Parts: sequence; C-alpha cells; structure tokens
Amino acid sequence: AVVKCKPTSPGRRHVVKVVNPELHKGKPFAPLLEKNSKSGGRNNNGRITTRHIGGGHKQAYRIVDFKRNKDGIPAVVERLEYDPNRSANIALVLYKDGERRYILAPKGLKAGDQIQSGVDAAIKPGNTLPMRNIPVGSTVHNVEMKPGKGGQLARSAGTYVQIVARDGAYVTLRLRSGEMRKVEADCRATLGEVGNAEHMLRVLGKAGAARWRGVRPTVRGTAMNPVDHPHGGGEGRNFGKHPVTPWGVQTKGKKTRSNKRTDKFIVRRRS
Amino acid sequence: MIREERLLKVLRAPHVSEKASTAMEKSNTIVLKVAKDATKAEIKAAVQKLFEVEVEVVNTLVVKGKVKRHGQRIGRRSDWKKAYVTLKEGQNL
Amino acid sequence: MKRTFQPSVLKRNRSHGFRARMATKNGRQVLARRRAKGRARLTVSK
RNA sequence: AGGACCGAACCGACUAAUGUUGAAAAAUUAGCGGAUGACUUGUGGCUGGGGGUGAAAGGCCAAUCAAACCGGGAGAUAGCU
RNA sequence: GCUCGCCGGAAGACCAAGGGUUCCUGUCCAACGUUAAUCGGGGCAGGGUGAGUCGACCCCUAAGGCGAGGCCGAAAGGCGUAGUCGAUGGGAAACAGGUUAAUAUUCCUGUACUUGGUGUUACUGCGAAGGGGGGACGGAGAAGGCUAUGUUGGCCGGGCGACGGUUGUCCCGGUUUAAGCGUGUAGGCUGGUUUUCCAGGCAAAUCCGGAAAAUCAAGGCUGAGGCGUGAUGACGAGGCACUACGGUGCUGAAGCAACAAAUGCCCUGCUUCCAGGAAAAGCCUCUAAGCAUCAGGUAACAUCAAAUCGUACCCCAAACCGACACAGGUGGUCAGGUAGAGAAUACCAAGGCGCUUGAGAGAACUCGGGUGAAGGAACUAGGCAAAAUGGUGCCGUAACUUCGGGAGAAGGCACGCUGAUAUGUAGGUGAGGUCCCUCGCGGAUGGAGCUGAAAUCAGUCGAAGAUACCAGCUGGCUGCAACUGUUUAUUAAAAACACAGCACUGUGCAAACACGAAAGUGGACGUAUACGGUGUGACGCCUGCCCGGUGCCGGAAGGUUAAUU
Ligand SMILES: [Mg+2]
Ligand SMILES: [Mg+2]
Ligand SMILES: [Mg+2]
Ligand SMILES: [Mg+2]
Ligand SMILES: [Mg+2]
Ligand SMILES: [Mg+2]
Ligand SMILES: [Mg+2]
Ligand SMILES: [Mg+2]
Ligand SMILES: [Mg+2]
Ligand SMILES: [Mg+2]
Ligand SMILES: [Mg+2]
Ligand SMILES: [Mg+2]
Ligand SMILES: [Mg+2]
Ligand SMILES: [Mg+2]
Ligand SMILES: [Mg+2]
Ligand SMILES: [Mg+2]
Ligand SMILES: [Mg+2]
Ligand SMILES: [Mg+2]
Ligand SMILES: [Mg+2]
Ligand SMILES: [Mg+2]
Ligand SMILES: [Mg+2]
Ligand SMILES: [Mg+2]
Ligand SMILES: [Mg+2]
Ligand SMILES: [Mg+2]
Ligand SMILES: [Mg+2]
Ligand SMILES: [Mg+2]
Ligand SMILES: [Mg+2]
Ligand SMILES: [Mg+2]
Ligand SMILES: [Mg+2]
Ligand SMILES: [Mg+2]
Ligand SMILES: [Mg+2]
Ligand SMILES: [Mg+2]
Ligand SMILES: [Mg+2]
Ligand SMILES: [Mg+2]
Ligand SMILES: [Mg+2]
Ligand SMILES: [Mg+2]
Ligand SMILES: [Mg+2]
Ligand SMILES: [Mg+2]
Ligand SMILES: [Mg+2]
Ligand SMILES: [Mg+2]
Ligand SMILES: [Mg+2]
Ligand SMILES: [Mg+2]
Ligand SMILES: [Mg+2]
Ligand SMILES: [Mg+2]
Ligand SMILES: [Mg+2]
Ligand SMILES: [Mg+2]
Ligand SMILES: [Mg+2]
Ligand SMILES: [Mg+2]
Ligand SMILES: [Mg+2]
Ligand SMILES: [Mg+2]
Ligand SMILES: [Mg+2]
Repeated sequence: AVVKCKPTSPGRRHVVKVVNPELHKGKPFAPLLEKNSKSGGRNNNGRITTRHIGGGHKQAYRIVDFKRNKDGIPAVVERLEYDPNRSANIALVLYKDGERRYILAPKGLKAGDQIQSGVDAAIKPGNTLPMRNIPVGSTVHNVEMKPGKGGQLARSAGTYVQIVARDGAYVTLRLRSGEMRKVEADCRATLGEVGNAEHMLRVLGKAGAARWRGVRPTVRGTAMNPVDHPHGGGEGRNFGKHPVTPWGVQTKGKKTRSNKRTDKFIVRRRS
Repeated sequence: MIREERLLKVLRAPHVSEKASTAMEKSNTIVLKVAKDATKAEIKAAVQKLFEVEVEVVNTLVVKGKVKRHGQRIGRRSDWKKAYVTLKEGQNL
Repeated sequence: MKRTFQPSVLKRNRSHGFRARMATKNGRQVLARRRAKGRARLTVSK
C-alpha cells in the first residue's frame, strides 16, 4: 500500500511510504546471508570513481537465485521478504528435498504458491524455463543474456520483458527501455512481472531519507569555480557554456554507446 | 629443564634495602638481582641447588635504569631483573 | 585550541618506523641517505 | 510518530565589550543556534600535489594553499633597487 | 596548630592515550621557579613497580595492508590467488580484608575459581583444515520487577552543654560485610517424546533441513534480584596499655526494620518501525580419511603446570598537545545530602584547593559591577549596549493556514506559613492472624506499621510568597530563501551551497561513466521503477512566441577531401 504522512513536521509533510504488510517482519534467513562491503564510490586505488555514494544504513547481502537451475524439483513460497540490496522483494522458497533458496518475488506471488523450473515446467508466474518453451507474446522477467549465466534483464521492481518473436535459435525481446533485442532462445526467463510496482509511487519527503540510502549531495557545476568544472564561475548567476560533464564532455544529446561486438543483437534502439 | 652452567650464571647479587630486610624478617623472602633473561623456574632451581634451601614461590619484576643528564648529553643506567624468592617456613641460609 | 600534533605510537611506527622504510624502495633510500649522513637515530624506535 | 518543541552534557559560533608587545599566533566574559539526527565522538584504515578531498567558500590537505612540504637542477633569470 | 574563604556532574576520584622516574626518603639552593625561598615536578644520592584468574602476548577475524606462484607494466614498479597480517570488536578463570615512606584484585590473611599435562578408578565410539548449530548483532518506544544508593525508625556507644531553656517526642556518631557455593524467583522464549522415509547441507552423518505416522499435555531453555551460606570470620565508634608524641600493641558495642529509589540490572528482553541492522574463532553437535581388546571420549579423587612483558607517578593536567609551572585543547568510568523537573542552579559532604611577587594608598583615566531625581530612544547608521520578560496550574487567545499549525499567540487569576476536614487525606507499600495447596522464593483473605502529593475552608506575617540562584520580552507591515541541514578553521552564516520534488539527456550490462600506458577496480554482487551527467529547487496556479546565430541530433545524393596506389 502507498501511504501519505500527516504534516506533523516539515520533513514529514511530503513523505509518501510504500508499506507492504505481506513482507516478513524481522530478520532474514541466516544461511543465505553474506557480508556486504560499502565502497563510498571508491575503487582499488582509493579514488572516488562514482560520486555521491556514502553513508546510509548497513546492509547484509541475500544470496538470490537468478540462475533458477534446480529443475524438476518443485518448491513452495514460505514468505516474502524485504531485501535492502534491491527495489524488488524476494521470496523464501522451500524445495521438496529440503533445500531453501531466495528468488525475486514476481507480481502476485504469495506464501503457499508452488513454483518449478526446467524445460517441462508449467506456464505460470514464478516458473522458469528456456524461452524456446515459453510462448511468443508472454510477459517475462529475470531474463538470461547467455544460457545458464543467470538472469540479467528485468530485475527491478515492476519491470518485465515481452517475447515478441522467436526465429531460429533466437528470441526478440521488447525490453523495458523500449529496445528490441535478440537473445538466444535457450536463455531462461521467469513468467510474470517483477513485483512491487508501487515502488515508483514513493516520495522521500526530506534530504535525510536519500542519506539513509547512501546518496551524498550533488553540487551543480554552475555552483562551482572555473578550476573545478567547465560550468565555471561568473559574477552573479552566469552560464553561457554548452552543457558538459565535469570532464568537458557534451552532456545532453551525445550518444556514448560504442560496442560493435554486441551491435548484431540490437534489432531496434529505444526512443 | 636445567643445567649447572646456566644456574651458576642466573643469580647475580643479593639486593640490600629496608624493603629487602623486612621481606626476610616478616615473610622469609630473599631479594636478589638475577640475570635479565632468567625465568622464575631458573631462579627457583638455582636458589635450591646453590643456597641448599627449599623455595616456595619466585616473584619477578624488571627495574628500569635511571637516566642522568650531563649537560647536552644523557647517560643511562641498565635495566635489571629483581626476584622476590619466598623460602618455605623452615628458614636457613 | 586543538594543535596539529596528536600523538599515537602505533601510527608513528606504521607511518615512519624502520619496517615501513624497509617496505618500499624509496624508504630504503631514506635509510641509506641517513646512514651516509651518519645519523645516530635512523627512525624513531623503542 | 517526527531531519517535532523547550532545555544541560555534547556539537556549533549570531552580537557586543575586553584583549591586540594578549592569559591565548583567533581566546575570555555576558548573551546566542543545534541538541534522536543529513547528529556527535574515540581507535584504526584509505585517497597525495595539476593530485586528493570539497552540502562549492578556491574551502581544506600539520599555525600564510589560484597549486603543500623537503632535497635537487641552482650561483634560474633580474635591461630593476 | 586554630580560624576564614573557594570547587564539589568538580577545581573530587579512577581509566585510556601521551609522557617517562616527574613517584618515596634523605640532603643541597648556584641556575630553573616571573618575588624570598629553609620549599619544589629544580641539583645530587639512595630507595620503590612482586599476578594462573588485571592488561599485553596468545586464539579469532573487520576495514585495510602484505602477498608463493600468477596477471600486467621501458626499468623502477602496479594489481592480485592460495595464504598471511591487522582491533577500535569475539574468545578460560579472584574476591573481601590487612599491610609499605613509596606496589598491590600482584605481598599477607581468609575464602575461591579456570584450563591443560600426568596418574588411579568406573563407564564408553573416538576421530577435521569439513557439515550443521551457535557465537551473531538496527532504531525507537513502553513499564513492570529489582539492586546501587538514600531517608526515617529501631538498636548500640557517647553526651547533659561558655548565654534563657535542654533526662526528653532531646543531641552526636555508627549500624559495613565480597567473589564463590546452594536455592531457580519477578519475568522472557518455546509445544514435548518416539519411529519410518528422503532428488538438499561439494564426500559422509546417528547432526541440520524436508516428508509421514504414533503418543503425552507437561517438557525444556534463558533469567535480575532475594534468601541461605561464605562469616566460628573480617570491618567497626570507642576503651586499655606503651609512645622517639610521628604513632604502635591489645581489646572491641550495635551491625536490624520500614519506606523511597536510578540513567545501573533483568533487558542480546518485550512492543513497534523501516533505513532492514559485522566477520571469524572459542563453544555444542555430526560424521570423512583413520584407529578399531589400542588410542581417544565422560566423571570422581589425587598430583603437577599456567611462562614472558606491563604494573611507580601525572592523566580533562604545572608531568600529555600548545616555545612557558601558558585563563586554550584532550576519549571513557563513578554520581552522597537539602532545595529542584533535572547531570540546570544555589548551599554543603567525602575529597581537593586559596590559583608562587607582596605591602600600602583610596587622584585623573581605563576595566568589571551596584544604585539613581525628572524625562523616556530625544541617543545612534541602527535601541549597539543596557534595562526588561522569565516558573507551575487553571481560565482564555486574532488574522491567516498546507488544517499540523499560527500558540507559551495576546491577556487574566492563584501561589508563603498555620490549623481544620484528616492529631497525615487521595494514593503507594504492606506485617501479624485465619484458610487453601500440585508445600513454594506459592495463592487467597486481612489490614497493623510505614510513606504521602493535591484541594477547600478558616486564620496569620511582610512593602513584596514563581521572594534567592535559576528563568520566554510581546505585537503589527514588508523583501528573500519552502523547511531541518551546509559554508569561507583565523574579518562574510547569508538571500550563498545542499535539500525533497521536477525536467532534459546518456546508458541493454564486459552499461554509460570514473581511477588506471596496462592488469585490475569502482558503477554493482546493481540491470532501464536501474545507474551516470546537466539544469531547476517544497507546495499552489502555471511555464507563451522564436531553430536566423552558436551548440547538439539525424541524413545520404552531389561538391571538396588523408594516408595509400
Ligand atoms: Mg562561488
Ligand atoms: Mg567548447
Ligand atoms: Mg604468588
Ligand atoms: Mg610480573
Ligand atoms: Mg529537533
Ligand atoms: Mg560563550
Ligand atoms: Mg529558540
Ligand atoms: Mg533546544
Ligand atoms: Mg583518523
Ligand atoms: Mg642551470
Ligand atoms: Mg640568485
Ligand atoms: Mg630527574
Ligand atoms: Mg615528590
Ligand atoms: Mg629565585
Ligand atoms: Mg626532584
Ligand atoms: Mg611474485
Ligand atoms: Mg598486493
Ligand atoms: Mg591472524
Ligand atoms: Mg582490542
Ligand atoms: Mg600510590
Ligand atoms: Mg585422564
Ligand atoms: Mg562452522
Ligand atoms: Mg528490534
Ligand atoms: Mg536496598
Ligand atoms: Mg545555660
Ligand atoms: Mg515464571
Ligand atoms: Mg582500634
Ligand atoms: Mg598505580
Ligand atoms: Mg588519575
Ligand atoms: Mg602559576
Ligand atoms: Mg593549563
Ligand atoms: Mg570536551
Ligand atoms: Mg553545577
Ligand atoms: Mg599569580
Ligand atoms: Mg578606583
Ligand atoms: Mg533615572
Ligand atoms: Mg524613577
Ligand atoms: Mg514609558
Ligand atoms: Mg532619532
Ligand atoms: Mg540626532
Ligand atoms: Mg541588544
Ligand atoms: Mg541584562
Ligand atoms: Mg485564605
Ligand atoms: Mg523593498
Ligand atoms: Mg534557508
Ligand atoms: Mg537553520
Ligand atoms: Mg571567517
Ligand atoms: Mg562570523
Ligand atoms: Mg538555483
Ligand atoms: Mg520557455
Ligand atoms: Mg552531422
């Protein structure tokens, strides 16, 4: 549910929370947890490579099954959980052999639902199979780019892909960006859409809320001195520059894709 | 565990003072200067063989040598090991 | 007020100690220059 | 419940007087703002000089940073005093 | 030595860091000490730091470092795998009293506890670098049970008062006791046992996970404190002897209850929220290779071992960072009385101090204060500075508003003390006695004793009862920025920066982008509801026209056009 807050204080007036009562209260499933190391957007040279990353709540990593290789063995959804590592929710699934795994929670999946993977699996939400065995026109998510590599496309909350065509050893997908992309039919995909579509309806309401998410402030280039950014100084508010990145490269309009190796798979670019 | 050559080099001197005299009269403890590297086991064995008395317990501390200034240049006395060797009720020497 | 020198022996030794000098080529060059100068103390030690 | 309210510690630094060969190379006193948070603090770590870091003031990077400090080229050059 | 004054959430005490003998004793006074100095953190000499259980080392990992081979790079080198290091975090065990001129949880006295080796004895499936469990985790809030601690009474010892009274409903002081061991409470969590089967836990498992039956409603786990023991003891005002008059030896009363009560403990709990909250070992258990009358495992008793280094002293400062015995700076712990909401503030206790030039005088003028006739902003750039307001309760409170606010708006009334209701009330706490019982640290009944605000009525003192310290000035119009935040350490705190929100634009993942001649890495263990860049800046009502110029995006026919030939 999407909930508005009463204006009992100024940083609370514009807050719009996504509150999901279906999600597990408390701690996750400990065996599927790994430690997460915060970067501050710094690399192995200790330099900031990506700006505006730092602080924010400590998070544990949940091992998510993007491969969905446990074929023939059915599984039941035990509970839906909150995962701090992604926009989407995850599901704790129990296999008939006693194994537990985490999966991305599709739209509509609830506790008690039965899922399965493999070439023979039923066409239902939460089921994974190679796209050669999923009908054309189907709405899928957690789509593999290479067979057996694991799900790489349509993983974010509310996202999905539509198999628009199948010809030869390849399928044509309408990606969430609007791009028409070819991927080989032997790549797996999960039926349904990623759940939690109400995610985009949230309104942080205050500065502190982006800070808890590890987002540090953005300083406008125009708010700097010539030495720091091509968007320089000026006596009073001045611009008169062709808008660029801090590194003097044309922001707004210049295409930065340069991958001749993967061009063959793009059928139609996004608009 | 021991060797006579080692035990003969481990005890260096009796240490004299008011504290050392009172430790003997009140607690039957002898205060000694022992080799810097001497262990409590070595001091126990050396006192038993050379002084022919029974040892109850050995307590040890390291004394830091005092520094004296001679104008612009400093001098430093040596650090040494002190042993509080408690002998059993039956006292001799 | 708060001055620039805030002591810590661990940070002193890690930053400027003998082993830290020995760890890099340029630090072994510091020791070599100081030895050629005839320095009494090559590094701050115990 | 809250980057909620009043207010010590704690963090800060709006006004004035004093001090200005100072008690102090930035303070003292009376008042002042924040005080569950984008809070504050200890210990240790990482980023290095056309480089870092910067809620951006050319700020800060060991008491003078529009290019630190030390050693060297070095007796730079000085149609100037 | 007797007074006087100051601090007392510190100006006391204890840690860490940092220092390094400054510590204690004797002796000396040149220089050091802003003065004298017989004194000193100064000179000289001697003395002083005692550990199985306090810390380090040690075992274990975090960020991060290093890194055999390796990958990469003119050389130097960069990165990184197995690994190996690295606390600020995890991992065995000791307390009370006494003692020194100076150490003490280290010595001594009393009483304990931990983990190993060895031996004996009884019982026995033991075995890891592996599996599983556990360790092992956030914020906020609630309020119950406690203890630390205090207050009063009782008890015991002492007192009978320099000046009216003081044998009493009087005065003063003490009334302290640990770890450990036994009991398993208030309270928290969870159904328990057995059998069979199994695509999971890299191999195996009797363990974990999963499945299916059977049976019992009570089973276990966690747990403050209390009570008992420890303690036949220690401590204890004082008494009695000796005193080098500094002290020393001997002796030693009472040692209880009620009430109040933490921010400490139960509580790593409970409730609740979103921002969703280390690791690894010790530990418990399970098996593999293996050993299978052995070894090994479990228990009782005995015995041995537990090394090494630190330990003095200063520590919110005269010993550390500040050139100084410098109004500065410096992390953690403890928290007595009265008043008080309080860790504010005032006065005090314990404890520590009067700040290392003093003596006079009582001019101008400077600094810091107190009071001020009449006037009351006339001052000035400007009410700068002052002065003023200031508490609790109740009554009451406008425009406007995003319905929260505005609001403590504004303004008003009450306020001490004494008595009565009631020799102390409402409430809190709760003993005896009686009764039940799956007999306990149990339940019900019962109300003694203790503690105890507030109200009304009546009276009373003063000029004044929130009497001191402490402690909002209030209101109206208007510019700017929504807001809380941030900033020019050291002349600018703002209207500047940031901000939630909005938009443009790039980016299909070996992403764009960024640090790197590279390898590697960040972005991200993310995947277009995502990530980067740019601008605008809550919200409301909205955001028109212009593509000539400059920038960008798309186009392929023609013209021009590089190396090359
Ligand atoms: Mg500027
Ligand atoms: Mg340009
Ligand atoms: Mg001993
Ligand atoms: Mg020792
Ligand atoms: Mg607040
Ligand atoms: Mg002040
Ligand atoms: Mg205010
Ligand atoms: Mg406040
Ligand atoms: Mg630091
Ligand atoms: Mg030259
Ligand atoms: Mg010259
Ligand atoms: Mg000295
Ligand atoms: Mg002294
Ligand atoms: Mg003098
Ligand atoms: Mg001296
Ligand atoms: Mg190598
Ligand atoms: Mg390396
Ligand atoms: Mg290690
Ligand atoms: Mg540590
Ligand atoms: Mg002492
Ligand atoms: Mg044995
Ligand atoms: Mg394990
Ligand atoms: Mg919680
Ligand atoms: Mg009590
Ligand atoms: Mg009289
Ligand atoms: Mg119970
Ligand atoms: Mg006595
Ligand atoms: Mg000490
Ligand atoms: Mg101290
Ligand atoms: Mg002084
Ligand atoms: Mg000082
Ligand atoms: Mg402080
Ligand atoms: Mg105070
Ligand atoms: Mg003085
Ligand atoms: Mg005067
Ligand atoms: Mg007047
Ligand atoms: Mg008047
Ligand atoms: Mg008037
Ligand atoms: Mg005027
Ligand atoms: Mg005038
Ligand atoms: Mg004023
Ligand atoms: Mg005033
Ligand atoms: Mg009246
Ligand atoms: Mg105007
Ligand atoms: Mg503002
Ligand atoms: Mg503000
Ligand atoms: Mg300034
Ligand atoms: Mg200022
Ligand atoms: Mg702007
Ligand atoms: Mg326009
Ligand atoms: Mg073009």
